[PDB]
Amino acid sequence: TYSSLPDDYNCQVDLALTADGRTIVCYHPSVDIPYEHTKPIPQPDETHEQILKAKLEVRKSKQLEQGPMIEQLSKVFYTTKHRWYPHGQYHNRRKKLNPPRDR
Amino acid sequence: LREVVKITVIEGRITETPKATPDPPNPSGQCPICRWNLKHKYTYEDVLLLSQFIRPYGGMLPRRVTGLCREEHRKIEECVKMAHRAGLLPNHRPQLPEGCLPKDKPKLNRYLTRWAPKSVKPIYKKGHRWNKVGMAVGSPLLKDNVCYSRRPLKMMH
Amino acid sequence: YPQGYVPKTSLSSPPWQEVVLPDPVEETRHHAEVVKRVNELIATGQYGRLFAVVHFASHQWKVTAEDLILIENELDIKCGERIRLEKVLLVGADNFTLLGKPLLRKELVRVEATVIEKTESWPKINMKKNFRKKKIIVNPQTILRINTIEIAPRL
Amino acid sequence: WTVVNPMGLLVEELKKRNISAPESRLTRQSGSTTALPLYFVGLYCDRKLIAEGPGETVLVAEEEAARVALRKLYGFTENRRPWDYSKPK
Amino acid sequence: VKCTKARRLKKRNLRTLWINRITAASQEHGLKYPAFIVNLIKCQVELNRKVLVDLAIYEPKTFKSLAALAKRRQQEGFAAALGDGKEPEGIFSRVVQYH
Amino acid sequence: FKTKGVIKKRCKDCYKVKRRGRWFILCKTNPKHKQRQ
Amino acid sequence: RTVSFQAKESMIRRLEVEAENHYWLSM
Amino acid sequence: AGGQWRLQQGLAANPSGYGPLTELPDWSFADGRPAPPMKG
Amino acid sequence: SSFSRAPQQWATFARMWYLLDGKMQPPGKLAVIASNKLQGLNKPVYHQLSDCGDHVVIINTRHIAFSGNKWEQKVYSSHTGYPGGFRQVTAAQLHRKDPVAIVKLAIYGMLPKNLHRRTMMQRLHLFPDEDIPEDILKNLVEELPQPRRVPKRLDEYTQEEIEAFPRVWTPPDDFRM
Amino acid sequence: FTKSRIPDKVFQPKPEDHEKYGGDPQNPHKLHIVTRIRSTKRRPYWEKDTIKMLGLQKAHSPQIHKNIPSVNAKLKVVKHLIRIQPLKLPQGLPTEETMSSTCLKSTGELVVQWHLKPVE
Ligand SMILES: [Mg+2]
Ligand SMILES: [Zn+2]
Repeated sequence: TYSSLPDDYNCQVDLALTADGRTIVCYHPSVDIPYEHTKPIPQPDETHEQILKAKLEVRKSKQLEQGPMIEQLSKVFYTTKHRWYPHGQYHNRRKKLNPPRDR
Repeated sequence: LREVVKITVIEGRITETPKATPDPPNPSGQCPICRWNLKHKYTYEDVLLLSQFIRPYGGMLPRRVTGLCREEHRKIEECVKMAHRAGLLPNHRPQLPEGCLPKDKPKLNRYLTRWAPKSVKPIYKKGHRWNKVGMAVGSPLLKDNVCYSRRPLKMMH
Repeated sequence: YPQGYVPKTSLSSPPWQEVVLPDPVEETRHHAEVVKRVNELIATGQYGRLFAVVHFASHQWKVTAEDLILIENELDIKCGERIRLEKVLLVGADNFTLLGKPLLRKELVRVEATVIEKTESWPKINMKKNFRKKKIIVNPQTILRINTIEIAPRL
Repeated sequence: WTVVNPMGLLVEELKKRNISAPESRLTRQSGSTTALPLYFVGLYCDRKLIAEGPGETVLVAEEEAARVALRKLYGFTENRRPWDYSKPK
Repeated sequence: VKCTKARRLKKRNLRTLWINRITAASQEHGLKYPAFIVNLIKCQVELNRKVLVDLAIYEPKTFKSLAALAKRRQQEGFAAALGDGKEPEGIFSRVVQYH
Repeated sequence: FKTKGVIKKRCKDCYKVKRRGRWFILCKTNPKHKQRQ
Repeated sequence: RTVSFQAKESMIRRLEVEAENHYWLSM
Repeated sequence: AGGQWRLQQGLAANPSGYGPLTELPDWSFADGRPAPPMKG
Repeated sequence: SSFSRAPQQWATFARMWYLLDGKMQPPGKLAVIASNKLQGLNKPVYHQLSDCGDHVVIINTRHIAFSGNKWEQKVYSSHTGYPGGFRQVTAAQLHRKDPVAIVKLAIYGMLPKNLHRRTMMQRLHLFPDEDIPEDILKNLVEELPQPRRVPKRLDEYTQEEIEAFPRVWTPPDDFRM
Repeated sequence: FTKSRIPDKVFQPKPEDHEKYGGDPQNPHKLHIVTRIRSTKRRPYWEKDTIKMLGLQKAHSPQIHKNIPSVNAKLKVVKHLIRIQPLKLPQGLPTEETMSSTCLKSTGELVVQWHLKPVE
């Protein structure tokens, strides 16, 4: 209990100075989540696609118009409508076909 | 404490009152606050201290009975108003006549209220950067309280 | 009630909570115990990948085996030559780390690199107007691959 | 290496090691009822955590918890000691 | 002209980014950014802000240890100043001299 | 009620009060003596 | 128009350094 | 940060001043042969 | 570690649901906490281009507290755009009309004055009282400490506590009280 | 706005001043360490010239000067733009052997053996 940070969330912090006093040694083993702190999976009845379709039910006028479809999409993802409207062809042709990729 | 009872025949009966806790930490203190080394360490939040100087209906007791010095009387009196306005003394409400009831409005939560809410005008023209009209918070009487912040408290908000 | 006693109030005590630090004598024993535990882990090789913070040029790099590092200057080393980076400020593993004050000992940590490429930067435009009052800056560069980080039980 | 149903493979491995069948449980959870939910599922053996996985759905988090467990069994963790090219052999 | 001037504002904007990320990581462990940076220095640790961010994002366990170390040095500082007179210096407040 | 910059009592019966954010001198005997700041 | 806390502290620092300059120039 | 504290300990205010971190050589050959001195 | 590329990316950039309780809390200290969470400034992976904000749910916004006389002195001003369309309404009057307005406006001012601020406000959910929809409850991950320490009223003080505090002075028996 | 003559009293120290700064009124130090810490821009031209005469064109770079009245007279002109610190020689003046091993500390000490090693 020498460590000044509680050891109950991320790892157990142990700090020690070497005899000469030139090095600080840190021992930080992980803390595993206790079994009592978990919940059971709800086995009785699922892909993220299926969740999306149920959320975006096509009810009004069969395939919805832009304004209705975009307004519903914005509510589901907690955004504004503007994100969803398309862009012209000056912008579409400027985009890189092969952007770089770091790993 | 003597109370008058009526029957007409009216009589006042004296009853024993609890006495001060013995052995004050700092004897030779003239005023009660100073005897216990509380000169600059009480604020409106300290109801336990303030309630001792309050009448059952929320009024302040006279200076002579309490014995407080003028400087601390003013400070104690001011904090009680702020304590009353902050809703910290629910059992010391006014003695409304039987023919009256509370205003029945919802109550806005307040704290550190210098003035009576009824008589403060709105600041319509607030002013620009080095012209701002300031909204007072707290009481100037308490400027001399011990401060545990890097710089003095911001009275004007 | 002792001298200088104030009943509890809002302003009586500081907002912060005073702490009681462990007694020095017992902590020194604990420090030795902790150091020994980590030292045995190093001796038995109970660790995986290592990462070190190394001071090179005028910059600090969080580095690890197989990493690539770009240096904004010539280094005087031929391509393909192995080098040892000698300033390590921190070496870490999954379960432990060692910190220098400000640098670790030579014995504790040995980091080795290789010079893979010597090149020059792309043309950078400096223009303090005209379109011809322009200077193009290319500066020499070197890329270093980091090959190994090794530690020994000399704690 | 391509593997389908990594749980079934994991069950076989633990059986060979004479270890009890893992029990899947929900360690951490966020925004379950939304369209962007985060689920953390941990496989518990004998009330001891062997692996934990992140996922968009509870089923997805399960398949990853199994993967995050086979690696630790076969020593293909991401922090495993780097390959040794220093060897003169 | 803009390209040349942005070259020098780039270096100040990344340092602003590093500080914001460090304040995020330290507040997770309960430390304000000024305390974390200052007390790490008083322990003779010369990790820079760019490296500190890398520790916070990719080495959460090592960063947590630094927060405890900076908290411990801060805790020692309060005791040293709070107790006037000659009191033995804190274990982690010892300074390694160089010559 | 005259709104003046300085409030001064004008008779013995005049008394002072602090109502609705302002200072008043109110005299029951002589209402002419009333002043607001 | 008041003078900031930064402004008054920093000048006093400079005054103290200049105060020492007075002393070292007297010997 | 830390400039005033460093001065009290006798160190340079800026960690890039006189000290082991800057003045010590940044590398040496794998063979152990010392590297040419730094221009700075 | 040991997560695949896709789940690891999902876990890092997932958005979290938080709960604030505004009971007796000043609106502007709630805004400081709410504004920080909304921008994603509480995350070490924060970047202005990364859309890493979080959801903030605030309850009991009807029972916020203003220091001083701000209820009567602080004024909110709006214009419809038509001649004679200027309105100035005090904080108390705005509170009565809309229980949630004061907190929402306080948070709005704190966010950066750019296009993304309007997206952040979508993530904010304000309820005047403790009532919450069933679905919103399931999303919640973590609660948050209140910024202001709520002083106790006399009634809340326990009988033992009153005894512990000393009687500084004693009333004389010759007093009506 | 013209050059000013400072009263002599300014440069006459007091007994407590010796205690604070730790300098003996006897055995006065020989050499100054002078660094410019403010800019000569927006300063009168005479101040600009004395700074160039003393070699303090670059800021925060120390220059060594004689603690003699003629040098002091110029230093008093630019007293506000510089920091004066007494040079100290803990290990004595550098010799031919130790000329290449010196280092000037922030404390004002010119050490003649500079090892860059723990004190141990
Ligand atoms: Mg800068
Ligand atoms: Zn009259």
